[PDB]
Amino acid sequence: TYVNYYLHQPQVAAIFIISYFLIFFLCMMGNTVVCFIVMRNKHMHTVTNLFILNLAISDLLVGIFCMPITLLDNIIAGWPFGNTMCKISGLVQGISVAASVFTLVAIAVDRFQCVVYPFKPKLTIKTAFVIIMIIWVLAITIMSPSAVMLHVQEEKYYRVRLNSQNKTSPVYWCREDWPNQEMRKIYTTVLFANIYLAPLSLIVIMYGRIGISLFRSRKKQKIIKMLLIVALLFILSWLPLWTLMMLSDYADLSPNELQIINIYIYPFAHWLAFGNSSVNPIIYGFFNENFRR
Amino acid sequence: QSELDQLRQEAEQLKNQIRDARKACADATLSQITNNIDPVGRIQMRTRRTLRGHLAKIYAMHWGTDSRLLVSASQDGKLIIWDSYTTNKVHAIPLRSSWVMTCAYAPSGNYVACGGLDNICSIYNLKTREGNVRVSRELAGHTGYLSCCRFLDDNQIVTSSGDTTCALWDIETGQQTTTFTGHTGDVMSLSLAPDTRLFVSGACDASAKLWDVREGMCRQTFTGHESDINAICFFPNGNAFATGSDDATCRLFDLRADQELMTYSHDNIICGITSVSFSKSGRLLLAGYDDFNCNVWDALKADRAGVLAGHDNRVSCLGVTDDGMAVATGSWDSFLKIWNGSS
Amino acid sequence: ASIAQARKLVEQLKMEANIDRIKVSKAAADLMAYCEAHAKEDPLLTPVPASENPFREKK
Amino acid sequence: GCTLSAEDKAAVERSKMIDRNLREDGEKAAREVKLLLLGAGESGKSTIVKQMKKTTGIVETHFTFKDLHFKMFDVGAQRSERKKWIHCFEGVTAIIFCVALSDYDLVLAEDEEMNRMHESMKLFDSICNNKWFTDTSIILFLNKKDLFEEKIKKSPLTICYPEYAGSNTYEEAAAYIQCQFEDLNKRKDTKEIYTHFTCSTDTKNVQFVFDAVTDVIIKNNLKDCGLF
Amino acid sequence: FLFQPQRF
Amino acid sequence: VQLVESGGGLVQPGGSRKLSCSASGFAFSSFGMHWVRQAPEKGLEWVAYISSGSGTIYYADTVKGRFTISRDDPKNTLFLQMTSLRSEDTAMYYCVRSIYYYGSSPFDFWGQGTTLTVSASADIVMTQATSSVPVTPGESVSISCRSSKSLLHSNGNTYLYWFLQRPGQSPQLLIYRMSNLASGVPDRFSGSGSGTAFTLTISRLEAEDVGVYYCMQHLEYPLTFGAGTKLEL
Repeated sequence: TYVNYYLHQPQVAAIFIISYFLIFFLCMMGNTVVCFIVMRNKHMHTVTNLFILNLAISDLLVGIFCMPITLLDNIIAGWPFGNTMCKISGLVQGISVAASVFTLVAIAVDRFQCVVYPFKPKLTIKTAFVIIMIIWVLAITIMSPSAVMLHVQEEKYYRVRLNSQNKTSPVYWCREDWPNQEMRKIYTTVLFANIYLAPLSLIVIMYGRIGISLFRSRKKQKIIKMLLIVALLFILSWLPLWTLMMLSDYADLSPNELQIINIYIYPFAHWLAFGNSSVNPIIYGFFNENFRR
Repeated sequence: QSELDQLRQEAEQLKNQIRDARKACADATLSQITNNIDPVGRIQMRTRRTLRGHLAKIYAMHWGTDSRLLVSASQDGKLIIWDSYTTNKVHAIPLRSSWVMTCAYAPSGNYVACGGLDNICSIYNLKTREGNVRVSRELAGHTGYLSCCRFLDDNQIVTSSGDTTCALWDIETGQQTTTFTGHTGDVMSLSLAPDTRLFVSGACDASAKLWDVREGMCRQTFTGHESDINAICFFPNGNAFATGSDDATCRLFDLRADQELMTYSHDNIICGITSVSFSKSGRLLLAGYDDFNCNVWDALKADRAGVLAGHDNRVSCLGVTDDGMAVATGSWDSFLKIWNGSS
Repeated sequence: ASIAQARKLVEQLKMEANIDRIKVSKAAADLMAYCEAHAKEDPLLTPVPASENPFREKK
Repeated sequence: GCTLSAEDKAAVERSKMIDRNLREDGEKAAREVKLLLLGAGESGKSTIVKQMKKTTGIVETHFTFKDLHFKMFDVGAQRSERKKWIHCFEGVTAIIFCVALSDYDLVLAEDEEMNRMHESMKLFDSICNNKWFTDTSIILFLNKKDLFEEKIKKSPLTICYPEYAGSNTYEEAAAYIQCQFEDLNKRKDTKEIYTHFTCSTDTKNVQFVFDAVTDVIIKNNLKDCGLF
Repeated sequence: FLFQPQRF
Repeated sequence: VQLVESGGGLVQPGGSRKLSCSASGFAFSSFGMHWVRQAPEKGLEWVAYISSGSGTIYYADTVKGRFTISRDDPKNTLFLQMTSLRSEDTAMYYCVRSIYYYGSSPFDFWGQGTTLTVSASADIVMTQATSSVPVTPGESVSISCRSSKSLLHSNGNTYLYWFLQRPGQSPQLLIYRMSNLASGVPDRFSGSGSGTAFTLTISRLEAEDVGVYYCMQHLEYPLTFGAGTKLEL
């Protein structure tokens, strides 16, 4: 068969570019204003500030390493880069997403300790640095198997044909090659459990405990409302991406349905996830009261 | 009654006579005499050492006579003796009362003293055969908090308290050899003369008094400040002293003329002064303020010759070494910094 | 009833008023002379070379 | 290279040991609650101290309640300028202010006006709105409830509060004077005034102090975390 | 075509 | 202040023995502890050192591997586990307290010592050329000493120590850092020397000062003693 660069009409394509660009900018501005206050303030080096800075770093890494590449893959027919860039992009995107999620979990842990256990000793800065190191290391090795094996195989059924002079080029796909589907299934399952199930369960459990212990004032209602908002955001923003992953991994989807979902709602799921990553520093720096000094 | 009013009028007559005498001896202000001298440059002291280890607001520090060892008290129940050359901690003395407001170093170096809201001056022995620092004596008798204390020798210490009195103690016996009364407000600081034959005390009644240690009497009373005097320091020559007050002005008083000499103030400075100290030659008057930095003043010209801005909280302590090589600043941010010049 | 206090105050004032005082010009000259004589012995006023500085950061 | 002598290295090791001991002492002191006791001359301070438990200096008393060792500092014997030492207690967890409910009628040595209740209110105004205590909560204790109940049967509350237009019963008078004490606060956003009428029982006042301290510590932890 | 959005 | 050592006696070569020293009258935890041996009719020889808090441990070359030094601060006891004892280990073992800070006086107190009997290159050389000096009461006598390398450090200290061992007694400290008089020592003792040759001067000598005078360096931890100069009356 054949395929063409600039896959579809310029209207919806430009809509995709405008939306993704929006997320990017929002992410740039929020993360920059979050990071600038931390470095400029020597005294703002407490444990919670360190965790917020780590979240900002992870969100910047998510943004500038995931949104551009994902936009190009959804705007250029086929995979337009090489194998080394393929491995690098996959590794950095996965590590960044995992680090952002685990930094959210660590922030929830720090908040949980401050309320339900007020008399326990406060976490030391060395403990915060150790926790950050474990977060980064766990993010590295959770999906290292997905990064060691990516060899940018090409397909021969169709041709890129470019956009000028109908220059035929091989179509490239950066899909991983599991020797069979069993380890594909189990790996996607453990990734699901370790990125969405366990982190969301931990966050909601500690936030529920915080609310329960807090209910035992006017501004306290603001605190519980903010916690509920954060938890519901982490549910809703990441729900569709993992839902599409789950549906496209198991069950039995016909090629037409798989094509339509991949080209229509999968970019929407990525947009939601990147919006979550871009709004994380917004809320964690603006709704954070000691930042508003 | 009639007698009380007559005595009040008589005292007013003495006050007027003293003021007239001070005016009579006032011919030319010290600003005019030094108007022809070369101004000092821009003093540019920079932090050479940072002494960390205190976990609360540092309230007092004092240099040893060797210009190397210093002691500091920081209201966390600790008296730390530092090796300023290497920032090593020689000793860490736990205090029975963690409300210490002053500390002193004996000129011999064998003892340190401290006191505070417990109204007790505690003497600590550093040179013991047991290898630890023990409380040699606990001087009790003051009815208010201890504000300052200074060793005359290994057996004599003079303390100022919040009960509007100063006392001279015999450490061995533990009794008050002499009591200095006359202040109508809390005495906040004292400074011993170089010969230890006299000492000045600054009180909350906006007045400073000169006392004779042996006679136990007040010789002169110096006024001019508008608020409490928080600091006092003798000129190195011993014939003058400087006071720091809450009205954001430092003033220099000369004993022989019995009046003010020059005022050290600026419009941009509105916070009180916590500590004052003179340079080795007396040319520079260093003063700590509540705006977190220490200002170096030309003692002969009332010109701010430099700023020591290195503390994040109120500078509560000040001290220049005996040899004049360095100046140490204590602060409420729980840090001591050693400052020095460069050429 | 404060009569003794008033007597003590007036006696202290009388003792304070009987001291001799030199002119302010003489005290100013004395302070200037002390400051000038002990100059260049003042490490804060006149910084010393780093070789003889015991608080040098190079150490 | 080290460029240190043997004695220099040993002195450095001694300094490191001193640093370790200082850090341990600071960590131990961080898990402690410091309370400042304030009140009038005969405002039930002694009864308060006996309920939770040389020279006329600071009196410090300790008592452990549910693994929350407290330190209560009494400065009622300091007959000096408060402003010259009140900044020492800047980081105290809370201030325990004790007033006597039966002082609405009584008058101190200064017979001309100067009602003891008004004097305590003036003292409360200076401490609550002090520059140093802008985030320090106050655990207000209203002592001598029974004497107030007996005195209110005959002497009306109008002597202390002529503007009072309520009944002469104990409940309304107590609530009104509590409202007067609470309204002296000018920093409602930052600090919270906890109020408890002292009971003749012994084991309930310490429970209220523990509850208020727990709430204050939770609020401070939340502020440090940045939730509010 | 484009049936490969890839992990994140 | 008092240090009492125990555990000495006759031992078989190649065996093991555990020396213990009990401290009393001072803060044992704040002091570094040394073991110093003295072979019969010979000079002092440093054996081992344990820092305050057991952070740092040093051994002499002749005892490294075989000797182990340890302390029990709560019970105020210093140990020395000696294994594979040779005939050269026959000596009287002293326990020496030594605290280290600015201006401290290390090696100030020595224990009474316990006797042990075995029935069979870069080290600073401290040279005392004279071995015996005939002395008369009331005169001034100077003891000379030398070092292989300069004992003056860049910080200005000269780590030379002078000890006096009265007959039938444990050594006592006289001068630390070549110039400072130890506490309790009469003012008639004085020390000098620049960096390599040092002199201890006993002006107006009297009795109770006869014995062997030892020089020790404290620059590098393989601490070395002089052969000892004997003052005979």
